[PDB]
Order: sequence, then C-alpha cells, then structure tokens
Amino acid sequence: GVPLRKTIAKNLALKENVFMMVVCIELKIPLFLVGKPGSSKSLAKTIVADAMQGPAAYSDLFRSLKQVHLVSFQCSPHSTPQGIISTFRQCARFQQGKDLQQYVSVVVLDEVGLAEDSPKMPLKTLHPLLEDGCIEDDPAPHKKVGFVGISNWALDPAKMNRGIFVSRGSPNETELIESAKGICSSDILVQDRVQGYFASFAKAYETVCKRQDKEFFGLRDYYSLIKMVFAAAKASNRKPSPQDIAQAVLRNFSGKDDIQALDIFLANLPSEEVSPMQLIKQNIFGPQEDAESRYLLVLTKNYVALQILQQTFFEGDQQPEIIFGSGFPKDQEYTQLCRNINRVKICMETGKMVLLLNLQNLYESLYDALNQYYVHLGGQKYVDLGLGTHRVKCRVHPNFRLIVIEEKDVVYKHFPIPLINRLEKHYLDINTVLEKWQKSIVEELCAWVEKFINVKKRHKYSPSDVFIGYHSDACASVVLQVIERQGPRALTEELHQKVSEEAKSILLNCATPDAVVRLSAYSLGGFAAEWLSQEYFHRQRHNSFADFLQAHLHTADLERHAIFTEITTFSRLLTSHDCEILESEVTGRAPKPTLLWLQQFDTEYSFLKEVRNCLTNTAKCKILIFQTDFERSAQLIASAKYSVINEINKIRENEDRIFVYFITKLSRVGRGTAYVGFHGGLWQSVHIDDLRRSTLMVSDVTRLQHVTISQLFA
Amino acid sequence: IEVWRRLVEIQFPAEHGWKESLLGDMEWRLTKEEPLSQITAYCNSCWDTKGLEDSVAKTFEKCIIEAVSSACQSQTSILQGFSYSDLRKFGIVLSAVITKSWPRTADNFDDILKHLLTLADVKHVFRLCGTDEKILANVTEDAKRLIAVADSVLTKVVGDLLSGTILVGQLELIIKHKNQFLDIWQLREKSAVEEALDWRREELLLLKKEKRCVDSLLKMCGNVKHLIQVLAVRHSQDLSSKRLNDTVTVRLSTSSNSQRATHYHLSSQVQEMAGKIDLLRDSHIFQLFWREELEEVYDYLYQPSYRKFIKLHQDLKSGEVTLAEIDVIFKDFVNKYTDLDSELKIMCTVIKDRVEQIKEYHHLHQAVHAAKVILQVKESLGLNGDFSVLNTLLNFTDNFDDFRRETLDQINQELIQAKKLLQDISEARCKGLQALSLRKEFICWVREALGGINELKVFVDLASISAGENDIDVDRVACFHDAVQGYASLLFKLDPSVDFSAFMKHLKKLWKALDKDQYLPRKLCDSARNLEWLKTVNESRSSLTLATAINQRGIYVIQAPKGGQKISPDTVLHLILPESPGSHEESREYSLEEVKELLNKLMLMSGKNNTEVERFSEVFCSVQRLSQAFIDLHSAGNMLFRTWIAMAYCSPKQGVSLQMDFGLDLVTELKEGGDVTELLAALCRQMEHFLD
Repeated sequence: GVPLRKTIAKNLALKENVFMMVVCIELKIPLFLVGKPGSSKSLAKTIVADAMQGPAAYSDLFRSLKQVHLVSFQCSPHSTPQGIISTFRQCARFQQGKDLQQYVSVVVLDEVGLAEDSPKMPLKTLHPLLEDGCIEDDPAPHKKVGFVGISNWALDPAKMNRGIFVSRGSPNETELIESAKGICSSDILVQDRVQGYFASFAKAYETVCKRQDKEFFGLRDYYSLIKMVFAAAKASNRKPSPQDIAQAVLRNFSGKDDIQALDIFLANLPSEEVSPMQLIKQNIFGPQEDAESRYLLVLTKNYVALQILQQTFFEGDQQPEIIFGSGFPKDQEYTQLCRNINRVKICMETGKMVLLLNLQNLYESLYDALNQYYVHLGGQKYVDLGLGTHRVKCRVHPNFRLIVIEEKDVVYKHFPIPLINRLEKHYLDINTVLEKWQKSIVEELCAWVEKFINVKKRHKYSPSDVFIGYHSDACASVVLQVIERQGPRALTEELHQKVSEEAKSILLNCATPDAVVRLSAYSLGGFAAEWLSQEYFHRQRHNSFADFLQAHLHTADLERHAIFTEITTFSRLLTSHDCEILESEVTGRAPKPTLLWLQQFDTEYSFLKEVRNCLTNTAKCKILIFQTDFERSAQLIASAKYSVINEINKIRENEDRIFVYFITKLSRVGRGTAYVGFHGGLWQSVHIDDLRRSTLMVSDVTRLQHVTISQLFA
Repeated sequence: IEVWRRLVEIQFPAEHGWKESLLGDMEWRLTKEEPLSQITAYCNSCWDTKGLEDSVAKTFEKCIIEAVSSACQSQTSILQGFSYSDLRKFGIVLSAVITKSWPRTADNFDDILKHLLTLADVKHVFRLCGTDEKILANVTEDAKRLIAVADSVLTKVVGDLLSGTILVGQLELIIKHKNQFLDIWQLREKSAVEEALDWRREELLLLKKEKRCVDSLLKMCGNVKHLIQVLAVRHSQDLSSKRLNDTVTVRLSTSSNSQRATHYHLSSQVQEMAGKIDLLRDSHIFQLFWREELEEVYDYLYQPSYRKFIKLHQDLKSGEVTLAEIDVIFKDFVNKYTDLDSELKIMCTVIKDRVEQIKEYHHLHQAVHAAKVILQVKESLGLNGDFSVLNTLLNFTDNFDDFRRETLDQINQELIQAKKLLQDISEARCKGLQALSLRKEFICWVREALGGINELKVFVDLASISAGENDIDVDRVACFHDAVQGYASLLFKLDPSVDFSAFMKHLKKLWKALDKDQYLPRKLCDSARNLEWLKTVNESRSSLTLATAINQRGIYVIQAPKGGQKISPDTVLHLILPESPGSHEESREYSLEEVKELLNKLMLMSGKNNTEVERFSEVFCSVQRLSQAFIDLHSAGNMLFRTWIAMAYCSPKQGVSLQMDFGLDLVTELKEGGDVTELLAALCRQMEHFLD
C-alpha cells in the first residue's frame, strides 16, 4: 500500500519495524529500536510517516488509521532534559484540539544512546513523559503522545518505561543474500544474472567487518554495492563484467588503509585498474531511473582535495557552492548554521553541487538528508532538513550532489560511525593523482630547491624564507597545476622536461630577488643562475603590482572569466593612491580596481554585500583586490576566498572577466605562525617585494648590478 | 668540447672548485636538450677521438646514463631506429640500458621473464648483439652477466615448453607475448619451440575449459543453497604456479593425440553434464528449471530439469506449448524481446517471430488490464456510451482456466482484433487511466467546484494563500494544477455518452498531456490525497510576511533585565512589532526564542532574491552582538548601563534608526538615523573598546 522505491530491501527488518511502529503509534506504546547503521530504522520511520498521512494515505489500509505528525529530536551527549520536555510539549500542542482517535503525535528521538550516560541525565525524564506526558503539571489526554526512540547505540531498559525494545543484531550471510535479492527484485533477469555474486559479497562483507578495527564500513556499503552491480547489469543487459564489480567494490569499500576491499572481495576472480578520480567522477557525474549514489566523504591531508576537485572535475561555470565555517571575527554562531542550511536547501532545490569542508557540526541538520530516504510528490523528491526543533521537507533536485571534504584523522577519530556509513568514502591526496614520473619530478624539484637555497654560501636559509608560503606539498601542487593546465597529454621525455621547467618557473615566481641575486653571485655567474635571473626580472613581473596587473590583463585566459591570484609581499599594502594610479594605468580596459580590507569586516554578510556591489557593475573586466595583513588570519583569508568564489559563481551569467588579487602582507622574519601558500588549483601564487612604482629608484633592479654607487651621482 | 676541455684541464688547486663548476655548467647546458638528443650526440657526434679519460667525457657519460635511466623507467624504448657512428659510446649506452631497464629485484625468474618479453629495448639489444659481435666487446661485464642470465631464462623456458613442464603463469605470459618470445629466441639461438608452444596452448585451453565447466556446475547448485546444501579443493588450487604436465597431460613429442585427464579426472558423464550446464548457465529458463546433498545431482536434479527443458525447446520449435506454464515461465520476459530472442537463439545448439506469439500474447494480457481500467474510468467519469466491446476480454479471466489448455494460435480469433484496438495504449497510459479511475470523489469535487479550466487559476491563487509556506505544501498546487490541465479532456469537456471510438479520439489529448509530463498520474493521485485541503481552500499569515513587517516597523529593545532577572540575551533583548496604520492588530511582543524560530522557518521555507531574509538576519545578528556587548559590560561591574535601554528600528521611523536612553539626568536621550547595521556595528565596536 505504501509506495516504495524498487531498490529498497523489503527485508524482514524493515517489515517488522514498520509493523511495530504502526502498532505502537496507533496504541501509543514506547517503541525503542536499536541496531547497527543500515538496520532499516530511519527508513522505517520515513516510510511510516509518509504512509499514515490519514485521509491522504496511499492505501485504504492507512486511510483507516490515525494520522501521524512526527516531532524529531536528535539526542546528543550534550542534550538536556529540557529538550525532551519541550519536544513532548510541542507534540502535545500539535495534539491540542484534535480527534486523538484520528490523529496522533509521535516524539522521535534519534541516537538516544548518545545521551544514555550523559552527566546531565536527560533520559531520566522519559519515564514520566512516556507514562502521562506530564512531569509535574496535571495530566491530560492530549499530553499522552507516541514515542519512537531510534538508536545505533545500546540503551538501558530501566529508562524505557518498560515499553517495547527491539535490538537487531548484525545480519548473517543468508540474511544478506536475501536482502540483496530483495534489492534486485525489480528485474528477475538481472537478478538471476547477479545472484551468483551475492554469497561472495556477503562473505567479503563479514570478513571486512571482522578485520577492520573500528566500524568504518557497514550495511549501507554492501547495499550500495548490490545496487551498483544491479544497475550495471541492467544498463548492460548482460552479465556483469569484472571491471564493474571492481568499480562498485572500490566505490563502496574504499577510504580506509587497513582494508583493501579488493583482494578480499575477489578471492576467486581476476579487474585491471580504477582510480579514486574515476570513482568520484562516477559519484558526481554518474552515467527515469533511481540510480542515485550516496554522497562523498573525500578524505585528505591539508585539504588538498579541495584544490584537486576545483581544478580537475569542475573548471567551467558548473562550479559548486562551498559551505564553510566563517572565519570572520563576529560571524561565529548558530546564525552561521542557519545560513549554511539555507544555502544547502537552495542548492538542493536548484541542482547545484555542494562542498562541505569543515561542516561536521551541520550533521544534526543533514542527518536525514544523507540517508537519501525520499518522499515524493508529483515526481519530485523531498527530504527532511532541520534547524533546532524545526524540521521540514525540502525538495531535492536530481542534479544535486554533496561532497564532504575532511581530514583522515578527524574522520577516523571524531566522526560518528553512522555519518561515515551514510557516505561514500574515498581518500584523495596528490600522490593519488600523480604518476611515477611526476613524483620523481617532485623529488627533483625538492633537490633543485635545496640547491637554490644554498650553493657550494655563508648563511643557511630555509625554503620558506626564499619561496614564500612553501610547505610540504608545494612542489606537488605545482606539478599538479602544471599537468592539469597542459591537458590529458600522455608521458613523453619532452613532456617531463617541460613539466620540470614550468614547475621551476612557477616556484621562482614566489621567490625573492635576493635569492636569485645570491644564486648568481655564489655561483660566480653560471648558466642556471643567469637563466633564473632572466626569468625572474625580465620574463616575469615583480617590480610592482601595476606591471603584474598589466601583464595579466594582456595575457589572461580569454576562455576563463575568473582568474584568482594570491599575492604576498613585505612592503606596505596598497592605498587609494595606488588604486588611482592603477586606474589611470588600466584606463579603457577596466574601471577603478575595487580595494577591500578583510580586517575591516566583522561579518561575512558585509563582505558579501561589498563583493556583490563590486560585481553588480556592468564592466567587462572587474579587478578586485582583497588586502590583508598577516599577523587567525588564514581562516579569514580562506573564508573570504570561498565567499568570493561562490559569489562569482552566482553571477556567472556572461563573459565578463573577473580578476581577483588577494594581497597578504608578511614579515621577512616572522612574528608567529608561518604563512602557508601554494594553495594551487585556481590560484596563481606570486610574491611582489614592493607593490609601489619606486619613484625614488625608477630603475628596474638588475640595473644596479652594472652600476656603482659613484655613477648614481654622475 | 675543445673549449670545455681546455678550460677544465687548467690545473688549478683542486680545493677551489674550477673543474667542478665548469663541468656543472656544461652538464646544465647538456641536460636542457632532450635526453634522446643527448644520447644521439654521445653515440654519433665525433667528439671523443682524444680519449674518454677526460672529466668532460666522464660527465657527459654520467648525464647520458641518467638520461637512459629516466627513459628506461619511462618504458619508452630507445634503440628504435637508432644510428651509431661510435661503438664504444653505443656499448656504454647499451649497457646502461640493459642495467637500468633490468628490474630492481632482478633475481626472480618471473620478473625477468616478463621484462624480456614485454620491453622492446630487449629485442633491439638482442638483435644488435646477434648482428654485430663487435658491440659486445663494448658492453660492460655487468650487462653481459645480465644477458647471460636472460639467455639462461630463455633456455629454461624452452626446455619446459618443448618438454611440457612449465608453470601456467609463464605459459600464459608467453602466449600473450608469443611473438616477442619467438623473436628473442631466434636471435639468441643464432649465437620445435613453435609447435611446442601451440601444443601447450591447446593443453592450457582445455584445462581452462574444464575449469569453466566446473565453475558453471558449481554456480548452478549455488542457487538453491538457501534451501538445500574434493572438487572444490582441486578447482580452488592456484594454477598460476602449478606445472602443466601435472594438471593436464601434456602432449609432447613423446606421444601423439591422447585424452588429457586434467587435475580433476572428470567422468565423461560429468564431462557432458558440465558442458551442458556451461552452455546453458546463461539460460534463465534453465535457471528456473533447476529449482526442484551430495552427487546424484545428475538424474535427481539435472536430468529432470534438462528433459523438461528439451521438451520445452521441442514445443517452442513446434508451437504446441500450452499457455499455462507459458505464463509461468515467460512472465519475466515481458517487454524484453531481446532477452527472449537470445534465450531462443541459444536453443539452436542442435522461429524468430514464432515467439512473436508469446510477445503478442503478452500484449493481449496487457489489453485485458487496460480494458478493465477503461471500465473503471467509464464508472469514474460516469460515461454512458457502449463499452461492452471489451467485455469479451473481461471474460478472458472468466475463461482463463479454460483458455490455458487452448494452445497459442488456438487461443481465439476475436481478440486478435481487440488487441489492435488497444495496441496504442501503453502501460504508462494504463497507469494514467488507472490513477484517474481509482479516484471518484475527487473527480466529482473538481467537476463541481471549478467547472472549467478558466476557473482553475483563481482557485490556484487561493490555494497559494493557504498552502502552508513550505516545499511540499506549496508544490501541492503545482500538483493538481498540472493535473487539472492534463486531465482536462476527461474531467470537464467530455460528453457522458461517448463510446469507444469517441472516447479514444478524446484520450488522444491525454496522450500528449502524458508524453509532456510523465509524472501527471502521480500529481493526480497526490491531489486526490489532498482533497481535504483542496476543499479547505475552496471554503475559504506567513513567516516571510512577518519578516517584512518586522523590517518595516520592528523595534529591537535591548534592556537591563527587570525584576532582578538573570542577565541573558533572552532577558536583555526583545522585539516589538507595532500594528500597521489602520490594521486591527496591536503592538505584538516577541522574545528572542520566537525570533530565532522565525529565522529557522525563513531559512527552511519555500524560498520560491532572499532580500528580506538577509536584512532580517543581518539586523538580528547586529542586535545580538550589541546585547552581548551590553551583557559583558554588565558583568564587568559597569554601573552606567544599569538603566540603559536601546531601541533599534529595523526601518527609519521619523528619521530615527537607533535610539538610546541611559535613564539619567545628565545624559539626554540619544538618537541617530541612517543604516541600522553600520550604526550598530560602530556602536558595538565602541562598547567593546569601552569594555576593554
């Protein structure tokens, strides 16, 4: 009677849970459900809610049953009894002035076990509430409400008001095979074609669950593998190939190091190769049909995955929207959660991909949105989003994908297991994208750098003192940017040489003139030192920001309408006078370059308003300059970068070119944290010692190399 | 080179770094060039007639060796079409090649074999060595030792092959690289195997075929494992490192044709059974027949199912198959004409549109369904024209049990025409008409209330007022709107006495209405679900309207808590919403909790240009910041703000945007206009500086 997606496992667990939920809601029996993630608890919740809508039910069975209104409340270790009390009071109010024989309100407590031994002891209030709905106030009929407590963690029966408690255990091989068949029940031909691998998959899943230390993998991964194989065989109209099984396995059983998931799964079989890049592409741009895949949980180190994604997958106007924790001084509150959820919902409605980078706090609000348990209305699917007590169904566009970027350690340590199991995991670092020759190039570059720094040389410098913003993954990001810019061209000796040289140049572009002069000197001249000096003082532009801007405007990618440059300097930041000089210099090409100071904005909305006022203009070439004085400034800089990118994406309407220059002032010595650059992706990193025009010394340096202090006065 | 030699040989004290720096510069000038060009120069350009002892030549050779190492780690062969004028330099290059290209674990027969069978440089060096013997003198003793172990590997592989004692892995790789292996063998020998390789290939193919037949046998029984529970040990054995003559009886020059008893020693009966189950493992029909322990699976399970299958095949080729187990079998091939044609083609081991009968038969069944649905719609829309033309097909199931014994073309003649009368009706259209027929009260209510499409918009507008300010509640209108628009032909402008012909000519409109939006039936059904709310719309605020009103007139009041209440944003801050001029409302008062609930609503609402929401959130955040500053000052013991009240007007009221009163005699009432957010930010900065 209730409508269900064909790919849903009509297994014993779901049936039993739905039966029990319906009965205990119609009769108001406290029902507690416990089971590992994927035990069909929340799915049963959504199905039960969408089923017994009352007169609006899909079947005559539920048209003769009480109408249900859920009031969900995610229990956490930080919960308080007041949360449960307010939830029960809200449910009662919903029941106030209604025919309790044709309407019932249900308090749904998710993750009850999280609050079992909480010091605040919130569950101590369930016993009275479950009894009469009133702690101390007088009882009443509309206060007695239904209760469903879903948990993936163990519970104490003494806190259940001696209600019904259903603890489901880890299913067995035959249960897994039966579920796999229920998933493939849509087509019997494909079901028969794939039925051979069910036992092998179940055995491999049990082996993985045993081997793994923490419950990283779960039932949802097995089910997603079965669905992938089923859809592959259905689209192929033929027995699944080894490469299909491999793709599915590595799409659903990847993300951990200990578990290989391939040698375990095959174990009787050969396919050839598939990289996490292809897997992420399949998740985002997978080949009417409910062939929907879970959301991604890209793990990485130092957030390189963000730049890899920005440069590799989406490079046109299809860019996603980045949700991030505002690093501004005053925008650190729950209003940030509200804004981020609004943006998530707007993207869901519109079909824009989403990138969560630091939002693990937005999981009490997206919990049900990641389960992918949809309810439909007219061919459109709706999933529950939430803010505090508020929880409502938001539409989901088919083209909507979500990508979570986080650090491997943060995930393995603080991420809740169900959140992991709700997502498709994959590890993405530079090494996972680079081939062998490129890694050798990285090593050659590290060596060439250590030479550059010190030749033969009385002082000992560090690469961060010569290459501003240098860090561990600098040359790696350089080579990645290089190969991504080149295209898909294959290996070649000439290509190796070209990559090495282009990386050398890109690194030098963030070097100091002192360094190249030192190299020319301590090398007593030399072909290499002089070639680099030429590249630095003649081919490139570091004498001032105006010359760099001229070169960029004259040699900017025509196709790309947004160029992002991260500049670093030691001199004083620009001012109205420098902006006026630039305007007088860029006349006819671009209007007055807008200049902004991140330290002047106390909130992200003010920054966004300014960026929009600057972008709302009709100029065909808009130059934006965001100046900061490093001295928690990295968080602000990154937040501003993400905001600028998102805003430029929202106004991706024409071919108007948008140049962006983040200018960070640094100290040649330092006074604290170390500045980190080479963020790669869509970010040309540059170092300009002094941005001014050198009125006093109008000479381009490398001219005082052929002049004495005496000839200056001649 | 003359200049570099002259300069480097100047016998400066070695503790100064003259030769070092000069040679570094020369190496830099060299490395720039493509490594291939470097090697071509080192090998052909005449520059070493004055001995190679000079450090110049040593550095050149070092750079060339690095180049060769890189290009070998590139697996891009170098010696292809390579010309040499010097044999010493070319020998150095060849030795570097043989050494670097060699695997870094070059003691494993397997890696060495794959390396000499895959890489091409090996072929070229073997060919050169076989053609010219002088180049060998120019080869290093290390490369010579490598060549020797390579020739030993080849001799061992050939002894095996011609003898039949080879590992399955080596033989597989050799067959994969048969050409390269043969060529290297001919080249080295110049300083049988073909027929041997062919025989070993046949043996390997036979072994793999037996393995595959066994795998099919196992997978077949693997289907009933949920009902009924050595060969596994053998078939599980990793053949990769097993010996051929052990598994399969290799045909050497020792004996001519002879049956090959493989690792299993299958009884020819099991051999035939396995061949059958293997050529029939891809048969869904056999997969079903397999459904009704140790062996005896032959005639307890396999033979009954197989004889039933052969009888079924004979009937297929005859057309005598009956309809009953036709329905039981081909139920899964509906709309799968390709799967069915292949399941037939596989039966010609010993017609194409003979099975069309089944196909047509399926259509007939579908028609019946459609017919029933049509009847239902005739009752739902209350038609009157005659529709008993399908009652024949209605009594089809009143004749099912008597029809099944009627074989296929023996089915009947009459329906052969009725099928063509409903052949146009697809299953999707059947579902549309089904959604229409299941719902009757909704149809009557629609005919009554609206009466016509022109009355729809008005209704829709009203529905938009009482939708509910959210996604599903708002979409409930677009649904039932697209519905009344698509199902209009059958709801309003249909004559109640239009029989089959006119009825189909009318449904010609619903055809397009559906092909435009394939979700129309879902919309109609979800509307019929919402009949109560639609009637509610007929018989007759929002968070966005409230937010707009707050922006236009709201006044955020920051105060010191009264009644000794604790100091907290809930106690310090509260919003006042004055009634609009003339409106029967009053000056409502909202707490912080209510404001933030309204904010959550605005964030999660339909949102179908977030201008008012943005201003609301901005002003709310500014006021919260101001309240926190006031609280912090209060905690620090500041007595000035004890009686301080601030009223921030979300919109300028009489030119006043912000107002402050310390409740004192000296300090008069302060007030200022302009933008509330900038002013509040300045005030908060000032209050924070004052706190410090």
